[PDB]
Amino acid sequence: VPCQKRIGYIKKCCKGFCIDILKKISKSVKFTYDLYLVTNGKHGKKINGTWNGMIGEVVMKRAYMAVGSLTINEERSEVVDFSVPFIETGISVMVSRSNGTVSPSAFLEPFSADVWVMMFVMLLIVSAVAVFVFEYFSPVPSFTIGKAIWLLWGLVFNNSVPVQNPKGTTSKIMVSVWAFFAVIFLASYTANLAAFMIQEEYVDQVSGLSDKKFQRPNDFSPPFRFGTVPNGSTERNIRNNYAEMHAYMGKFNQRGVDDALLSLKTGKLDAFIYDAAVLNYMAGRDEGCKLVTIGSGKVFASTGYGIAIQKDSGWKRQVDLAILQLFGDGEMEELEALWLTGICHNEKNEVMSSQLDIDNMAGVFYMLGAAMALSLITFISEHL
Amino acid sequence: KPTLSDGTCKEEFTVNGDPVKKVICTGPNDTSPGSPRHTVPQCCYGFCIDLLIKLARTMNFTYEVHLVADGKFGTQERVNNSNKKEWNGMMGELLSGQADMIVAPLTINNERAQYIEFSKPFKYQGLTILVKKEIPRSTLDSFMQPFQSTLWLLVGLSVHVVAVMLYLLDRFSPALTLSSAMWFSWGVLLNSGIGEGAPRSFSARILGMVWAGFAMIIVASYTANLAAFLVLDRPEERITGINDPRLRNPSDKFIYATVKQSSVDIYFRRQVELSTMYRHMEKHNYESAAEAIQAVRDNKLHAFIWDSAVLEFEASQKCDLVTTGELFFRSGFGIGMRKDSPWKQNVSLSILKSHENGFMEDLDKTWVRYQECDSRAPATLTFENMAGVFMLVAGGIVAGIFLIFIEIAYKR
Amino acid sequence: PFQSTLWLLVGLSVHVVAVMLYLLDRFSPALTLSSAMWFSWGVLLNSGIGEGAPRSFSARILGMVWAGFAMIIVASYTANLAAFLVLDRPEERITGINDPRLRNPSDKFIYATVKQSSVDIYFRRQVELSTM
Amino acid sequence: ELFFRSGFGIGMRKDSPWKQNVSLSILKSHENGFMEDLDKTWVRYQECAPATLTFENMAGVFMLVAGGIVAGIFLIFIEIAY
Amino acid sequence: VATLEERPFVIVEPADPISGTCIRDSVPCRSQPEKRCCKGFCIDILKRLAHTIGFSYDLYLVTNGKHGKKIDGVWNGMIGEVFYQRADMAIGSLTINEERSEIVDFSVPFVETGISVMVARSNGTVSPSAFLEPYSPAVWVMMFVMCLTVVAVTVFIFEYLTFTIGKSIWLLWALVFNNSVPVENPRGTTSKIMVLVWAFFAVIFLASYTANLAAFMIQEEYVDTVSGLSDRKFQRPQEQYPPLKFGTVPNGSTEKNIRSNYPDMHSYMVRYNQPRVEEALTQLKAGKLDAFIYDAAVLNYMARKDEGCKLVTIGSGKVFATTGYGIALHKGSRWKRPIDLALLQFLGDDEIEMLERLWLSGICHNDKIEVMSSKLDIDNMAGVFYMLLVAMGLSLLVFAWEHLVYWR
Ligand SMILES: O=C(O)[C@@H]1[C@H](C(=O)O)NCCN1C(=O)c1ccc2c(ccc3ccccc32)c1
Ligand SMILES: O=C(O)[C@@H]1[C@H](C(=O)O)NCCN1C(=O)c1ccc2c(ccc3ccccc32)c1
Ligand SMILES: *[C@@H]1O[C@H](CO)[C@@H](O)[C@H](O)[C@H]1NC(C)=O
Ligand SMILES: *[C@@H]1O[C@H](CO)[C@@H](O)[C@H](O)[C@H]1NC(C)=O
Repeated sequence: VPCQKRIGYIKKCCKGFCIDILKKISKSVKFTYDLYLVTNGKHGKKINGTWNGMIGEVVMKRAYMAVGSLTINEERSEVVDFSVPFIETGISVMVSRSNGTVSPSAFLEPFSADVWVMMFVMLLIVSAVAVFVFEYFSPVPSFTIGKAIWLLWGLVFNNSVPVQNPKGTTSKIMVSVWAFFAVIFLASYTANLAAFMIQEEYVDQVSGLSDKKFQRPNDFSPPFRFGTVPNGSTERNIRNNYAEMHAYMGKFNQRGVDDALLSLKTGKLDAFIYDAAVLNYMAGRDEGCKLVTIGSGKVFASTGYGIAIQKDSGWKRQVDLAILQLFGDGEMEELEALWLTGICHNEKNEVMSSQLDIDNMAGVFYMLGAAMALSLITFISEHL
Repeated sequence: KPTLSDGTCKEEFTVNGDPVKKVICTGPNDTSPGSPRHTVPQCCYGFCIDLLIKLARTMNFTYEVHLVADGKFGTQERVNNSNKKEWNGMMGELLSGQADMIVAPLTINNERAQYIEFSKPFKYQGLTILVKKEIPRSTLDSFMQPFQSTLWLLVGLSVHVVAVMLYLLDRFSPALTLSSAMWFSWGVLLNSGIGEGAPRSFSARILGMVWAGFAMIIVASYTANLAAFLVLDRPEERITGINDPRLRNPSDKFIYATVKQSSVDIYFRRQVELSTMYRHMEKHNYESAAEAIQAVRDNKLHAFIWDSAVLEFEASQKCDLVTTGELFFRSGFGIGMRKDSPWKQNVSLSILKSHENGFMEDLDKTWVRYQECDSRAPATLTFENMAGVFMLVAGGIVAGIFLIFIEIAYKR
Repeated sequence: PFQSTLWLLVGLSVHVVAVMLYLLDRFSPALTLSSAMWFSWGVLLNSGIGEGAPRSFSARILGMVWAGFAMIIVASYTANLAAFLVLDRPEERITGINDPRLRNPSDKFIYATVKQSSVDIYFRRQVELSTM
Repeated sequence: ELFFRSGFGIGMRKDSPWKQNVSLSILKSHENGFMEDLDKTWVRYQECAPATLTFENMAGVFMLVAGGIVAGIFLIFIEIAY
Repeated sequence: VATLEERPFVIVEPADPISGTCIRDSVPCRSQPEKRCCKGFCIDILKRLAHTIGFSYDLYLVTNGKHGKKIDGVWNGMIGEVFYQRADMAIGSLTINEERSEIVDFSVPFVETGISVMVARSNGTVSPSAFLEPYSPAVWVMMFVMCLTVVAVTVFIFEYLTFTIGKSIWLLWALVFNNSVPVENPRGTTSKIMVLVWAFFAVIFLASYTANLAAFMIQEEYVDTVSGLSDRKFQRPQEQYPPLKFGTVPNGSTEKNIRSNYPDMHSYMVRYNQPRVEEALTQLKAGKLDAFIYDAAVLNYMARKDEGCKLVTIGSGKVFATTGYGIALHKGSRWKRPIDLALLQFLGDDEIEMLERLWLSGICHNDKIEVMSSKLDIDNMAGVFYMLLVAMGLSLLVFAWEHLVYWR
């Protein structure tokens, strides 16, 4: 689309999401356009009681329309009429992909708790019958209950301890048939435990910007870090409703947005807060795929974009209808994906190889520690 | 909610102890459309009624909420009298003049925007898919799965074949008895500690050795196949939104339902690509959104195309359901009023003003975003899957019971 | 499969169990800190070393759960190696058009074709494929 | 996958009178099995693994076995003397 | 315009009696005539050309034959409706043919048609030599070599306190093979510690083996079979294994090509001559048959639209005698250039592809995109039994040597 530019009127070529939307509206409502790109300011900001930018030229009646990434507000809505939004917008939060996740107590997922107790009780009965039924009633130190348990328990848990094997044709068979159960028990346990650490996936959660991470940042956790681009809509919006938050955010100002992503790409900044309209888009086309648009669908100020029109303009009614027509015919997602969809918008599985550590497995040693103390209660009681 | 005694709303408190403000709706009870009913006071509360109360606190106007008569959101359809199209539900109640303002979840579109003004949306949401969340169940039978049922009975003979060979290879070369070869050949396979007769010759050692290497491979291959079967075989019937091929074509994925005379129906009408998909569900669309969700828990309908602002609430409370797919039709709600409405300029401004006050965030925090169970599939081995092994060792006790009496009788 | 700090901690729990077994067996109303290590090290590495039978009730239960912990380490190590090995297909097949590396120029996945010909006429036909 | 299905051709000018017979002759070679002989002779011929462990990725464990041998020589002397 | 009703191409439905007029997104096709509308794939091609070229039409279903035919003097069916000045075009499921090309002229094909082959889905093998796979011969052979060094060291390291080399090999090999056999342990601490070091390698070696063995039969897909029409296994089955059974629908285009090329094909294939396309699938699905041969554009669609996805074709570029579809004309109709230009526009663009994701598609995917791990059976691991069978024979060889040493 042809475009103008002050300083002299140099011709220029225009194309973009608003332009193609304007093209669709142009033929739909049969109105023509002679786009002239603004020079003074950007978007608009009421400074010294006067409006500049795209809004400023409309209210001086120099434009009669202001397409672009104009965010609907109430200061503008009482000066320039607005159309129906064609894209949502919020105040989202950006966090890293965490490079995977760990699952504590990752040693008990297989063998639902009914299986352990069922095997444990029948482990005692097999030991009981072996030294009572098939030993006391069979030909041929002897085989006590303690030795029988010490053996059958060993066989299940990858038998390596010294054992006192039974004597007798039937006692050997009973122990032998129990060893086959141990093989299936051990083989299936390892196989099932492999499944639980293959589909571990990734865990990401922020619970919005109204949670303790952004309401009590100086909690027991280390100080959370989050910054925005100052002198903008997000800072103006957050400074009013969130008085305390604005003071805290001042310590991590990030000026240029691309500079902030460097902090996220280096880990210097814990999280990034900015408008969700571009934050989702920028992370969509982001290289490295280490940024996720967390907080999606739950943002602070869901106010969409729009096409500003002159106050009480007759074209306002015919513009909203035209925009809604493109919504009903399933067109937005065509151009939404055409222009701003990125490539890092695939499935969020991101299964990664585990790096099992003390953090990954903790209760495994606690059971050893608990049993270490559990021996003590049976150690003092031996005196009594 | 039904009104309590004395014809007044019951007293209730929120999570924070604040009173949940209630209004006296005057609408039908136990509707059952197609049968005579009567008007009766009813108790209403929730999101779209708190935002209504804050609205009345700004423009200084009174109200008396009455529920819709028929029970449908509204859709301009042609009456039997030729093609004189006439609205229904809320839109009929608003255009006629009985209603003045429609403060309810009401997706806006061209067909509705032409006759009424709509004001700015007070919440942004799309349309998703609600299906029954299948519990992770391991489809594992007894230990007969990893190996074919025609392989164990040949491995077992090979155990004896080595045993007879080992004994024959030791009673002739320049020792172990026959029973020792039986125990040793087994004892390697099941990894049991029984069996004290090791091979003696340098020719019996190798036969009893390569058998041991074969014993490890059989067990190791068992572990590998069980891991391969368990990891690979998981129930994968998840639907990734309307773009899923099952939804994109007429298929018997049970039933896909919606709500009759809603925005979803008209969205499915103007798209001629899926025109027959909409005609497919024309004989399946329910009369209310509340009933259809109950059908999903009844496994009579494993799909639902409804506003994502509503499904996510049910996917958090009724945690036996889960939502799937990506919002494929994003359009905000609207406090619609009749054309030439003096309140139109005030109402739209207050909706936009409430967004940045934080109040509009407060409402969805109490109502929609108090959060619940999410979870959202590695199945765990259960007694049902592993009952085969316990049966064998349980049968081993009774097998030896009939073997001890014949073992002692051997001496006599 | 195990982080370097896990080995050190699992390398002292065997010794911590070893001294505990000797301490508990010495006050039972011949581990002598020599057969205790063989019992402690033998179970973990699945080697039939030593005949040490901890006759004490307190020691035997520790040994009974010592084997259980030893089984977990070997079982988890196999599974982690299995999980790591199966998740080693980073080839990232293009799967034709509509691929993440193809939709936008990654500046690292260079891909070209023959000048003129039909592909250039094909690609230039659609404004959608003007990004790459 | 083949994302652009469009076969080759035999281009000629608009006024060429060979178009009728060339198209008829090229269509006759498809049915005759002839065009199943050229690709058999020129194209179809010459029709010439989950990352096995290999010695790589395992030199450490075999170094441990070798390391035990070296440490043993430094351990036998102390054990004999003590 | 003449057209024929076909299942994936042209669907004819009664006009909506409730509204009187027929449903939208359809064309009012009469017959040769109650008012009635139809839809499908070829219909959408026709209506798109109308917008582009700028021409009207009046469809009517042909009631003479199927896609035209020669009755030895008179051309009937859809083609005959154009050869006899009755119809200007014959858009539908019309296969371009040499004989039809000299009586009517066609357009640029928009759908490819060939001669394909069906087969039941293959379950998939497990690489019957899989046990030696999750390693390398360098690791396999040298680990045996490594133990020989350790065994020699262990005997020497234990001598400086009746072990001997024989028991050291037996003991060391025991640990590396999931130790369950009787063993003799040393007494010296230097030899006892060294065994533990080898025991640690035994745990790692066994753990690595079973870990990678799982991966071998997880990332393996399932194709396991590719066959071609020109292959002798298809050409003649009477000089090979139990004959492969394959048939088609006679009295059609596929039979003409299979008759002119291989006369013996026509003679042999009449044993299994299924007269119904759908019935042949049931026989193929019941194990009665082994391959159904028909046009690609009509057999790929039935392979895609099939529950269970149990039917997979091998017509992935192996279609033989491939002639596309097309729009017939009057051989002088002067519509050929505008039709060809517009038809090539859709092919040049990605227009026809969307209509392929439509009716000419199904939920089932002919590509594998699926892995299955089944029971190991006997064939898939008979290789490990052969290693044992070597040992039994090798042990007998040692037995004779153990016997003949005394006499010599
Ligand atoms: O709302 C705002 O803050 C303003 C404006 C308004 O009406 O005021 N409404 C829209 C937001 N915006 C901005 O200045 C702004 C700031 C940064 C980026 C972009 C747009 C695209 C990007 C791409 C990459 C990095 C940064 C950006 C717009
Ligand atoms: O080539 C052929 O043999 C003819 C014709 C010609 O030019 O003669 N060319 C096209 C193929 N065809 C047929 O008769 C034929 C045979 C079978 C089905 C269909 C069409 C749709 C189906 C749907 C389901 C099952 C079978 C079919 C057409
Ligand atoms: C809307 O608000 C303006 C400003 O507060 C007020 O002047 C006007 O009267 C309001 N509209 C109505 C119908 O009261
Ligand atoms: C094309 O073939 C026909 C058939 O024999 C012949 O009569 C005609 O002359 C040929 N045309 C040309 C240009 O050779």
